[PDB]
Amino acid sequence: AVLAVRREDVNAWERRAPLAPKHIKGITNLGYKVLIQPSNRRAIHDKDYVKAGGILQEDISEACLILGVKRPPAAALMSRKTYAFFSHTIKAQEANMGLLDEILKQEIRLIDYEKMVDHRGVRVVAFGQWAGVAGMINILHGMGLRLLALGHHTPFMHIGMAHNYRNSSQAVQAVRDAGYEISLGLMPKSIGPLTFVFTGTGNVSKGAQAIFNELPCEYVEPHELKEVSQTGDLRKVYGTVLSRHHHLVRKTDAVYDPAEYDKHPERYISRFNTDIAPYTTCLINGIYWAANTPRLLTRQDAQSLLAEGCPALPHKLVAICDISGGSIEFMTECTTIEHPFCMYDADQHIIHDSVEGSGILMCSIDNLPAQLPIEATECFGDMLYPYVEEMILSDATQPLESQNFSPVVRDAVITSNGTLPDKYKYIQTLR
Amino acid sequence: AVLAVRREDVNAWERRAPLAPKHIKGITNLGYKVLIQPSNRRAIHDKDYVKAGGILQEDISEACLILGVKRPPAAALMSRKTYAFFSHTIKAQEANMGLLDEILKQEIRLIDYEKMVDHRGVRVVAFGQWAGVAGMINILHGMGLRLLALGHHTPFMHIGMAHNYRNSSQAVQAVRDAGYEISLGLMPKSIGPLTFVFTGTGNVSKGAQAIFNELPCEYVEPHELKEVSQTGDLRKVYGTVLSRHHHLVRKTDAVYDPAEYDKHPERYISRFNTDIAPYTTCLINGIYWAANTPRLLTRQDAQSLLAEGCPALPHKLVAICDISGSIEFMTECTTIEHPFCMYDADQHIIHDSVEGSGILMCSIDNLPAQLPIEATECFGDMLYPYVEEMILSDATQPLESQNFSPVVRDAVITSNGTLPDKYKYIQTLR
Ligand SMILES: [Mg+2]
Repeated sequence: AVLAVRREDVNAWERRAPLAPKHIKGITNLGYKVLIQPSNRRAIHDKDYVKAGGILQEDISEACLILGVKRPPAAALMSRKTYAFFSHTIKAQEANMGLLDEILKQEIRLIDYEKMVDHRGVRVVAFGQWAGVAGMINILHGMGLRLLALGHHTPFMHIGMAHNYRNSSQAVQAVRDAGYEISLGLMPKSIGPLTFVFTGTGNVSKGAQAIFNELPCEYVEPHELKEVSQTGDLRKVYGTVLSRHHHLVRKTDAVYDPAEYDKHPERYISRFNTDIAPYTTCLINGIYWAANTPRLLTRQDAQSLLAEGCPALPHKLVAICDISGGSIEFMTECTTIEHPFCMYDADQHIIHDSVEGSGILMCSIDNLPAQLPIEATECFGDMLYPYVEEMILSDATQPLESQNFSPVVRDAVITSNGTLPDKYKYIQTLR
Repeated sequence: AVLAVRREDVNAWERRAPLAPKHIKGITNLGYKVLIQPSNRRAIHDKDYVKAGGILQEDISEACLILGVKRPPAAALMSRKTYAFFSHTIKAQEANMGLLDEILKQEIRLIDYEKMVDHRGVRVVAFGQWAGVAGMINILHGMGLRLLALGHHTPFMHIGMAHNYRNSSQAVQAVRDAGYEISLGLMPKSIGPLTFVFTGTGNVSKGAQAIFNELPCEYVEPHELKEVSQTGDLRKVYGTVLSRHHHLVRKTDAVYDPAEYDKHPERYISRFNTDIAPYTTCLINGIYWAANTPRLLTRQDAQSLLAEGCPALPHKLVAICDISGSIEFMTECTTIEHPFCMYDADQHIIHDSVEGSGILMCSIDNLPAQLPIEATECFGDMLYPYVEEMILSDATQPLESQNFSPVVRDAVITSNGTLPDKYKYIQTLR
């Protein structure tokens, strides 16, 4: 019963860990030995895990359970062990198919965080609200550069990228300082009031709203967005939270039924393109798109939206940041931490790593919580902590049926004893 | 006698102004009318100039003197006026030749800030130390990214670009906070102590040292860098200021004579490549290169410099930042948008990258634009005493009848319709 936290080596920006020092202290209190593989890449220093009771050691062959965040290289895999990380093999991705064979060859039991769900189907291990926190900092930083490219200096120029701040607290202070300048009237008058639209009910939307609340903000209802976009006070920023009933209407009767939409989303359409989009400066998209869910904006909608010293904006919509996705059809490509922003012009072509031109600024980062890795690590570790003890007690050599697993851990096992279970047998047929 | 401050439209990053509101208040106190062309690009808001006494007006045809920072577009030029900006036509630059003839056609008097000098030859109007302040913030930000690409999370990751901060004070707070983490021991042990070398005696070198003083720094002599580079405390950063006598020696006897080096720099060489460079993590170059001054580093010197969970640095030298020809292998310059480039052992430069085994290099032509408010106040303070004589000038009257000081007078490039004798060579140089 020995636990090891492996070093992340997927990419340079993976500074997170599956467990935080306070979680390691709890595991050592239960009587389990925890090995910590040294890593200069992790945002939490090795000395903090030593204080919690972990042992700094390169050789983690002693451990039967190896915890990581992202996929490990094939050569690093140790045979006859239990590994837990994000495999991204659920859709039989070719890149991770070379990894999957080594796990089967080494007779490794693999638990995937993404498959861990409760009885209602909600994932029980995730990074919480921090993707929204990081997304809001980035999009405010991107709007400063985009507005400067259009010729307007704004206080948003004084907000850096999310990864430029030690933690969310230091970023909050920077947001307040830029907000102070806005309340002082340092915004350019010709661009008009700025309106922020938040979509979704998940934790990422609340995290994005938390950063927004540090600005001089006033929340208005969606139907008021038309009014505020023209007569709003320039010493404030305006925000609105989009709910289902605000924009979803039936194709037949334009009626919204909460129970019917959840069971039958194919019968509904979205009025976001005409009711909200023309009066939106910045869209923060947190909607988790499901089967037959209507899209907020289409390529046809973008064509409608895209048409001396102090010029006005060419179009009201400046930027869109998705913090959770198919909701926006013309957002076909994703950005990275290194190149956070791209432009979608009226010619329906994407200019990557640019804030210039007449297009719409777009931001779509797949690993937003990596920009706030310390706070993301504690949040992830809090969710994973209750399931850790049953994972350490697992034995990679014994069959799955003899293991004392809960349904959350059991259904998440992709590989075990060299062979894929029935529920994941389909992977082999999918290339 | 009407003065106007034109709107900057050279590039998106030109947020500076030739005069600050506090300077406009003094000019209005003298009784002169000041027009302010509205500009969303300016870092200082239009209302602050209105408070100082300026008048917000798009049409500045009433003014006889138009002050800007950088070049205006040719179409915007108003005939029979006096303009003051950086023209960059003294060396007959191809790009600005189309501007220069247009100025001659409009019969405009052009004063160039860079040509304004004192009797000793020192420029009297400049942006001061702020280029060095911005350069130090950027290079610390670049070292965090470069070290992360090498596999090391560092507190330098928590320092942004200069243009991400409202002023130098907010940047100082971030540098202090990263310094706190260094003093707490959060730096990775495997990379070892970090050594910073500052060169030059100009104002920009002093500005970069000011940001460095906010870190947990210990200053050592340049020759001590060899010892500290191995046994230095990992909770401190180490810096040294390079003087002439430390690295400059004559070829024949290895002796340094201050008076002779100034008169005959060709007789001297620099051993910085062997005595200090191998033990330098980050080089901040502020030396102003002269005719026969020896080079600090050569391409062959770079070839000599370029050769499990906690890896060591591939080579001691990580980054070089130029804040001012001293370094030949720095053949290309970077921009604010793409601040860093890598010079590899293959002698090819990969721009906008912090990855690979090369040497990270940063060389921005307009560093003060990242701190435009403080750069505007410094530039305006130097220009303010010469402003009044420019307002009294008349573009239609001959240059010889104008009451100009020698500083302003020699800086007139175009005068009335034809270039003066001192600038006659420009047309023949094309
Ligand atoms: Mg970049």
